[PDB]
Amino acid sequence: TLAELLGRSRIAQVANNHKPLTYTGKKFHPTHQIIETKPSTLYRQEWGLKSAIPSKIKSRYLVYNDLDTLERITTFEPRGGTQWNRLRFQEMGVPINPFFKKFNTEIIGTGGLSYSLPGKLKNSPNGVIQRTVVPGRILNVVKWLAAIGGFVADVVFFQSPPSSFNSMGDFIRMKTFLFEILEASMEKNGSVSMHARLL
Amino acid sequence: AEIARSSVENAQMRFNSGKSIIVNKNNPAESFKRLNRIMFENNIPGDKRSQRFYMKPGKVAELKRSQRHRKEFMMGFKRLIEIVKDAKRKGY
Amino acid sequence: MLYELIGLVRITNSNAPKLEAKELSSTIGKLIIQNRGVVRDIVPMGIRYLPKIMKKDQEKHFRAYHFLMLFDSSAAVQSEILRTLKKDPRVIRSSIVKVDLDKQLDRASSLHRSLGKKSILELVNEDYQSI
Amino acid sequence: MRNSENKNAIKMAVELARKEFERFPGDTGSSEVQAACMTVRIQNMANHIKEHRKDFANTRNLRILVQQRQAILRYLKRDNPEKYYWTIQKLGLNDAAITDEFNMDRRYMQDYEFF
Amino acid sequence: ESQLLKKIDKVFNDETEEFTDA
Amino acid sequence: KIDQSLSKKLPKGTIYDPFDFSMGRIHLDRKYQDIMKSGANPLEFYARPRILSRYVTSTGRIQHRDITGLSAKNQRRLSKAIRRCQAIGLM
Amino acid sequence: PVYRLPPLPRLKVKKPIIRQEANKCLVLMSNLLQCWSSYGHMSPKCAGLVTELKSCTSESALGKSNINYHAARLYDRINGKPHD
Amino acid sequence: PHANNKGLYKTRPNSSDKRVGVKRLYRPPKLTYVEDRLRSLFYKQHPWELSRPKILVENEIGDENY
Amino acid sequence: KEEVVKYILHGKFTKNNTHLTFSSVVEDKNTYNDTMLYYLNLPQKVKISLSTGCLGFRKAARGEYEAAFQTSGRMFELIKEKNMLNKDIEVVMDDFGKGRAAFISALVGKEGASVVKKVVKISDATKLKFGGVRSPKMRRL
RNA sequence: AAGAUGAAAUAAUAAUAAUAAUUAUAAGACUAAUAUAUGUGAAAAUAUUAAUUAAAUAUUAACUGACAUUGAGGGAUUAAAACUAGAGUAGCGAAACGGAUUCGAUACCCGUGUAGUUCUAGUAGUAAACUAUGAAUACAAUUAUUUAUAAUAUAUAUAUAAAUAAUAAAUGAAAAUGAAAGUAUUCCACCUGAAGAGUACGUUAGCAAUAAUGAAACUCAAAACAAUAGACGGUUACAG
Ligand SMILES: [Mg+2]
Ligand SMILES: [Mg+2]
Ligand SMILES: [Mg+2]
Ligand SMILES: [Mg+2]
Ligand SMILES: [Mg+2]
Ligand SMILES: [Mg+2]
Ligand SMILES: [Mg+2]
Ligand SMILES: [Mg+2]
Ligand SMILES: [Mg+2]
Ligand SMILES: [Mg+2]
Ligand SMILES: [Mg+2]
Ligand SMILES: [Mg+2]
Ligand SMILES: [Mg+2]
Ligand SMILES: [Mg+2]
Ligand SMILES: [Mg+2]
Ligand SMILES: [Mg+2]
Repeated sequence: TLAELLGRSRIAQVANNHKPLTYTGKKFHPTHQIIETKPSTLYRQEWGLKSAIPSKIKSRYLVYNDLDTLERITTFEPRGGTQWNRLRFQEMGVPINPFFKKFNTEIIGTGGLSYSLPGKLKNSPNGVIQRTVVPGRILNVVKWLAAIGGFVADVVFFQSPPSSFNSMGDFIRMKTFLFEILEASMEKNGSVSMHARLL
Repeated sequence: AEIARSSVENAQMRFNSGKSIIVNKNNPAESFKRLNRIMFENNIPGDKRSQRFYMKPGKVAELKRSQRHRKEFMMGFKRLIEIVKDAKRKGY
Repeated sequence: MLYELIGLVRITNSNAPKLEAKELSSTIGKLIIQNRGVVRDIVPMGIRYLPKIMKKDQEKHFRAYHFLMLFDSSAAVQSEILRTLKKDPRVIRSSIVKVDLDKQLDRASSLHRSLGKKSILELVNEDYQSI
Repeated sequence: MRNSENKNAIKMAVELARKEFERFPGDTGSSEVQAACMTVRIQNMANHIKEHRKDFANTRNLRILVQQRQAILRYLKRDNPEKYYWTIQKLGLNDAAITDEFNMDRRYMQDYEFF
Repeated sequence: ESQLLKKIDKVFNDETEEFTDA
Repeated sequence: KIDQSLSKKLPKGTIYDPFDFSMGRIHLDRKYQDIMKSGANPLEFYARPRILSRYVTSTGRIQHRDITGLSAKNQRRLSKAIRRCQAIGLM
Repeated sequence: PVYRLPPLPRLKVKKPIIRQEANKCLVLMSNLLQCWSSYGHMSPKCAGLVTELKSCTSESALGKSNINYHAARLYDRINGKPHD
Repeated sequence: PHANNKGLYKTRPNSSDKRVGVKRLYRPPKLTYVEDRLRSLFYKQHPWELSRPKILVENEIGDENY
Repeated sequence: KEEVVKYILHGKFTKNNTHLTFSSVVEDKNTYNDTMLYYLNLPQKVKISLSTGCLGFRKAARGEYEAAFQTSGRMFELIKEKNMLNKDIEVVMDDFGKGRAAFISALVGKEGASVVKKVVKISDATKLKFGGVRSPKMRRL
């Protein structure tokens, strides 16, 4: 019947989420599902939602709360950032088991961030990749923290900070550095604590 | 007698009026600005003009209702302007 | 009826501040018990500087020993206790408030109730109290 | 009970009056039981008005309660006259006090020396 | 009376823990 | 150097987007910048001048419900407790 | 809490406030004046700043709110009035 | 003919039973599904699964053969 | 013995005039509770008293901004003249008259630049009615 | 020198050391924030604190079995002002006395200020005593907030009620009302052109002021309500 089909409809498939779209608190994991629309449907403003999204939006990803509201607007945001962070984690290669053998709401292991297994290494034409190197940005003059590929980590130093740090001061984030991710762990609340080393 | 003089400073500091500032030596005007901020947060200036003359309780109630209504109307207007700005940002 | 009394006793002897509070507590408790009353609790709040330089009779007080007494008693002797407190030079300030017993027979003082201990049984904890 | 509130004493008195006027156990709505409970509450309110003669709000409440007792006893007369006379005799009232128009006017308070 | 003297001595004469707000 | 208000600090372990390293993020954060809200009875806190003093101005004026954010019930109990504390010699 | 205004004849700000940016020449002049105040006039320390001013004002000495429009355009949609 | 959880037999209608409920008939019924709970659990247990993009354009619903 | 713990400069800024008063807080080194009560509330002695009329302003000129400004300047010059900058100063302002801003500007400005180096605290002593004597009726102008 | 005002001046501000400041005494009256009269109360009213007594809430269970609604007359309470006795009298302040302004001031502004405002014991029973909207009952389409309960696991944008705001239908001369100014039922009070007039006379009650009841002749074709378009305002804001 109509009720069954509505229960199995993709709009129903999106779980009920009502958190503030614009959030200024600490962000540890995604809070809204990312809705994707194909370019052909974007051309006609069709996102699979109740109403047509305004033609001003050019991005193909958004995160929404209400299909419709009293103000006759769809409560949405044209942001699809979080997936990239997840995908960027897959580029790092650092692995993080509950995925092996009344309702509990705890984040189960890594909550979809990474489903890799620790015991594997990367072969490269140069040879076996012993240690993975990714570029990042040291943020502040403080341990020292770095924005590396969508995640904030605490960098473990090697003797003294390079003098560039002291010379630049608060403009440190302008310059890129190359780090090696020592370890990745997941805290209970869902934060991803990674330790890296500035080469 | 000696513990007396030890405790005089703490006791005297306890009886604070709450309308006071320790002057910043570098910028004395900043301390006066902080004092004026305290005055306006305590509604002392408006209060003094309120007590200057007498106002009948019916007129006092009328003014209080009017002021509360204007405050609520301003809050609602700010909410509507926020909705307008968000809709403009999103392209509606 | 359960009555919570909060007394602000004056400190005159700088060496033994608790003496006057002891004498006042003895007097009030003796009155309560001898007039068919019960003194459920005496909570000894500490010495505190008064918010202002409060005046009783001619003496001017700047600090006081605060103390609390939870006692079950009748209205008439409660008013008598209040009258004795008001005329006593030792008591700078006094206040008696009813603690309602409509639902629970045993209730703690305002301080313990604010902390989270609703009853005095919780105050003295619960082991072998299911007998 | 001497250390408790007056409301508790009136509660006990109301229970006693109900159990003394009840037709059967659990009977609380019979006109005689209602009249007895109203009588106890009326006596308490009358004492309060005697000690507080400028409390016009509670004087009005007492007047309304007395008129309520009058109405319920008049219904009992219309329904069960034998129990009506039994109840008014037990409560210390007569037929005239129930049937006649009543207001707690100053004339009543002067004639019967309420204060 | 005996319990009154005992408790009063305990709370005041004895240096028991006092409910003084820090 | 950069004034602290002009700089955005990403906390440890938090995810971010390139927008975060922008003045717009700082402005947005600025734009969107206890016990009595925990199901407790403010009347019980009438002999506790400190916790009551948390909810008054420097001069001792009770703060409006718009400032405190309490419920009307707890707001009324807080006002009553503060006035009682004033009357009994405390506060 | 949320406050809902009545059906209003209009939705308009009486005085829209715009963020005019203070002219670069004025702030450079102020910095030069503070330099000569502290180090002294024609002091060696901040003379370099003078050069900047000499260029910044060489060509010329000194070198918008749509809220009401959008509010009027969008009011009928967002006011949330009852149907008819 | 038996007692309820509190141990009381139902002998007379209570206040809620004696109120006409025509509004219940004429209100549009709220649609509730069991899945809506489990879904809320799943994305609570795996928040990063939300980051994986979803397409709400339906394709053809009737064509599903699963 | 009369030692001076501090000085106090008070300014009452009413609608029609401004009254500035300079005073010293005298102390005498010599029951525990009485020693406390003396310590918390010290005696106060007036040293300099000024009103705008003392500066020559007359009638409505007394309440003007320039009158208050010049009165504050003369005040500070007088504290310097009698050499009462040796101990720190406490500034108290009573009312929100129109000369209050004049006093602030004169103090923070070059006129009181000497005095400001010794002030330590600024306080308000505005007197308000929580509820009390009936105020005069409104003037139907 | 102070005090006041638009600016000033006042028979009683100050050299008899005033105003201002710091203390110390006595007096009365009033109750800042919270605060929305949200609420409570039949209305009038009522928000500084504590206590004694009285009354007021929802649900469940049991009981009575129409005992109900309204209500002429009547009864009670009833702001401010007023009066009668006592005490009180700090501020404010009719009247009065003066100073200003003005062609004139009999007014607005200013000073001194009597009664009164305050308490106790009474008289009286009037207000734009208003929601200008009597009470009760059945029904009536929505939305949004709160407010108060009941759950279920902050989340159910949770359900049941009442308050508030905007409405649909309906009603209305329209303004507008909107769960009553709607659809119906029951009871009570009131109205029949303007003015004369809530006036006169009489009667009832009060210490009195007064309160209740309450006309008639004569004059006229008027009189009023809502809304429309103008003019006007010592009417606001925006631009040029
Ligand atoms: Mg009846
Ligand atoms: Mg108040
Ligand atoms: Mg009736
Ligand atoms: Mg009044
Ligand atoms: Mg008299
Ligand atoms: Mg008087
Ligand atoms: Mg006067
Ligand atoms: Mg005129
Ligand atoms: Mg006059
Ligand atoms: Mg009077
Ligand atoms: Mg009377
Ligand atoms: Mg009249
Ligand atoms: Mg009338
Ligand atoms: Mg009328
Ligand atoms: Mg009509
Ligand atoms: Mg008459």
